[PDB]
Amino acid sequence: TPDREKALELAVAQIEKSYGKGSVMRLGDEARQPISVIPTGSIALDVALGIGGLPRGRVIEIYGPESSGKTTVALHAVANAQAAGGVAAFIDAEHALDPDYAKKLGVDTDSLLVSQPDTGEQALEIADMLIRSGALDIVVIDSVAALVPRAELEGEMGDSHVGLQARLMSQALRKMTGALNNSGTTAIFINQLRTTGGKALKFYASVRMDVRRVETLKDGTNAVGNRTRVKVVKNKCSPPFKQAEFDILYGKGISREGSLIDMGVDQGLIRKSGAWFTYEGEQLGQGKENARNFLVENADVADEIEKKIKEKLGIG
Repeated sequence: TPDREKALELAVAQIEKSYGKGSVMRLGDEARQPISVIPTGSIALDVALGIGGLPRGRVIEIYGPESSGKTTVALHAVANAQAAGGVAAFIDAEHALDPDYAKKLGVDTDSLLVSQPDTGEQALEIADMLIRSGALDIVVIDSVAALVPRAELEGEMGDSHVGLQARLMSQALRKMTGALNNSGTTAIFINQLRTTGGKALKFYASVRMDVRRVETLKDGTNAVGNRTRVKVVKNKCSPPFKQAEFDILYGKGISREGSLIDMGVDQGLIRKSGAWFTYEGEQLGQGKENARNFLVENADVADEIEKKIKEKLGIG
């Protein structure tokens, strides 16, 4: 009990020294809060991440099946990065971006940098060049799987295809990783399930986020969107394995308002009087949709609830 606590503290400090802060953690530890972070769009996810959003100057992975919300989550990071006066870049190998959708989430698409690269390496080379500017806050790569190597695209079969894309990622990441730390830019790599250089990205990433749809939500017989679930399977900035749920509405994106209520009830700041959402003596709405909508029209209290949740947990 007494002599052990000493050897353990020391052991942990040596580790923390030799390999960097967050190399070891107790899953009950509180997070050390950084100066700035990139909010994700959902307070529930931001809480689950510990530091109130995505880390800066780090590699991030967001993965899941097609149309899980990964991209939606990624674009929300992009919007918030811009909202705070940052500059954003989107390296696109899928050609699937919907800017009108992006726009409604909050993205300043007019001022969003976009490259549609010829090759996997060009994709990463370009990313690198922007990262080394120091003028970017966030860069998103859509996606890991589409980063096909020149040789494969040029028709050569000499390597066979065995490991050339994975080797490409590995190299690029090493080179890229130091660049991000100096610049303070965040690299989001989007990745699918069933990818190619994920073996490399898995270890360089400071945060890996497993995203998927849970249930379809609706008014009656018409699909408004999806309850989305994210597990932070890897986190080097705060205790990992935390998960959060939030709502994505088609054509609207993540319901900030929905996450505010869900976390409100969870934290006891919001009370239920049987389907009746209370806040500090005043009523928000009957059922979740009226609570959600009340907070839209009344963005005053929605900011107070958000502030109130953060303060109560030590976030932001």
